Amino acid sequence: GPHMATGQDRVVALVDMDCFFVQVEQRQNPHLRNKPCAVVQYKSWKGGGIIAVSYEARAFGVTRSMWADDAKKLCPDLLLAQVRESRGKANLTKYREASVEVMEIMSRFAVIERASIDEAYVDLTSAVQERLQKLQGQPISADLLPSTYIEGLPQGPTVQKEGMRKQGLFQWLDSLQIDNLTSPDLQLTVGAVIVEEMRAAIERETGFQCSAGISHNKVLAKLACGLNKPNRQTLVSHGSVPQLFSQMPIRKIRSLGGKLGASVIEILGIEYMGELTQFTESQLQSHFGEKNGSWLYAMCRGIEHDPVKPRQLPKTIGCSKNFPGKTALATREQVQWWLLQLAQELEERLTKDRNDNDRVATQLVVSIRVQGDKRLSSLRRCCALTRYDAHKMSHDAFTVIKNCNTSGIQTEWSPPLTMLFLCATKFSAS
DNA sequence: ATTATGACGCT
DNA sequence: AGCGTCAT
Ligand SMILES: Nc1ncnc2c1ncn2[C@H]1C[C@H](O)[C@@H](COP(=O)(O)OP(=O)(O)OP(=O)(O)O)O1
Ligand SMILES: [Ca+2]
Ligand code: NA
Repeated sequence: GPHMATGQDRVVALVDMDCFFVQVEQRQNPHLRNKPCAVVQYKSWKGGGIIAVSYEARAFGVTRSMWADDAKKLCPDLLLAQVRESRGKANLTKYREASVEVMEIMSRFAVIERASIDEAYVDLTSAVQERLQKLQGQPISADLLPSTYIEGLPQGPTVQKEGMRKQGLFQWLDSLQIDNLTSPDLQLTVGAVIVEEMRAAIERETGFQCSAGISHNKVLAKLACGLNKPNRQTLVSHGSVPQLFSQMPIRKIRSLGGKLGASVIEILGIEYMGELTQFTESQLQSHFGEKNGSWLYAMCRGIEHDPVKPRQLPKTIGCSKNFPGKTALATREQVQWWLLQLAQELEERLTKDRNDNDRVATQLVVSIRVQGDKRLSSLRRCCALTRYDAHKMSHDAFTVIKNCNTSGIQTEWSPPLTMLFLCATKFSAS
């Protein structure tokens, strides 16, 4: 009853760029705009691997992970942009730099949590309170929400997409209590008005379009964001949760896409998020552990407490390369040359990072994969990172891995290595 | 022969 | 510390 928390204490948004690497390439090369197009890395092996796909190309069935030669079978006029290659490896600098452009804009509106190269969570609780004071009980016009969907509406007693959207928006606004400054639904709505403003500023200042979700926590905001992509934003209210979750496959909720979600399904014999409500908190803790159990019990009711962490910069800076099949590194000289290639890219990114962000990394993590292991990483060792110098870092990386060499011969490397990875971590202010 | 990242939980 | 999970 009156003591039952409803998880309506915050307004949180998740903003995610549409087909991000594709938009970066389309901005740069206008010939790619408004066309079926994809971004690919490498090219020699089956035309390159696809990492991003424009919405026009998705209509033909083109997807991430697909080889470009295969994508062309579905979409013969597919256009391609290639990721930059430097020092013999893919270099993602252009996209990291485009990401900073977007993140700096978002940061004008509120504190953000950088969730990936093209996604940030925003805690808007404070900004909403403020805007509510300016409004002074004044109603919110649909004109302030020109790209917003209200999940679950319209409902109750036109056949076009935009007409539906407006009908739902109208029902939502018609029902709002604008007189109550602490109404969660009102707070969400003001949140959405602010996100429209953030999304317009992003598009104006960078050319990039995005989608967004607005709800009371990160998981719902993330789920909401995906409901109406591209170039749209979706509000998911606390009230919309029972119907939304009633047919929502468990794997769709962030963190349940893998083995834990599979076990929730198998152990409990259910399919949808809403079905979770029938288990006690202790039942769920008994199957999935204390932390997961509590999290599930609240989450299936639309409640989650994970904070938007104040962090705009990545916590680690890493460089990795696979050496598949026949290309696996089998000689000491090969291993040393590639460690250097990786180490040079890392030095370049670290030096830039130190000048930009007033910090220095203090630990170097080195990770390899050996031919045969099903696991992505086979071994991980750390050493001190005391100077930003590529030759030193590559020398140290070798030292910590060289005893992995099974070969009795000095010059040979066995088993051959199928992945090398260098990562700078443990930053300190400077 | 997906590849290149990046955050966080467990012991 | 080193490994695993989950994500983009
Ligand atoms: N598995 C991956 N391997 C390499 N790069 C990836 C991978 N997944 C995503 N990326 C890169 C390319 C994407 O443009 C960018 C953002 O990813 P993501 O948000 O999942 O898709 P997207 O932005 O391309 O399309 P969407 O409009 O569906 O969000 O990160
Ligand atoms: Ca995206
Ligand atoms: Na994303």
